[PDB]
Amino acid sequence: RWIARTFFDAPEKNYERTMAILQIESEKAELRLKELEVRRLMRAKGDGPWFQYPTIDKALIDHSPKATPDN
Amino acid sequence: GWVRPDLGELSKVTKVKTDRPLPENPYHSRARPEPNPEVEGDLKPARHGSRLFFWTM
Repeated sequence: RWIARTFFDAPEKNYERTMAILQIESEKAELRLKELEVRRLMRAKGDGPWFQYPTIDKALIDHSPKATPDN
Repeated sequence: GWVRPDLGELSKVTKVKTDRPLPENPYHSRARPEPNPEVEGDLKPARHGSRLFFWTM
């Protein structure tokens, strides 16, 4: 009785620790699987804001009247 | 008459009134299909560590 009193944790303490750690890891696992699905559909469809390799920007484009109208 | 136009009076960019107002897009073209979705808002803080194999905390 003294050993369980002064040297040990309660079964309810261990129990709620187990429930807390399992809720944490369930959220972690579903976020990881959701991550890889988002990533594969994003690289597939291309509409996502991640895999945008840079195209032209029109900071080097200026429309103005030329020296030949058949431009 | 017909005064000789002095050098360099065939310069001096010119206004002139017309028939039509200026047309839209004589380039037989279309607009952009879909622009970039603005991803903004208050960004969420860290979400349960790295979500790597381990190294939370």
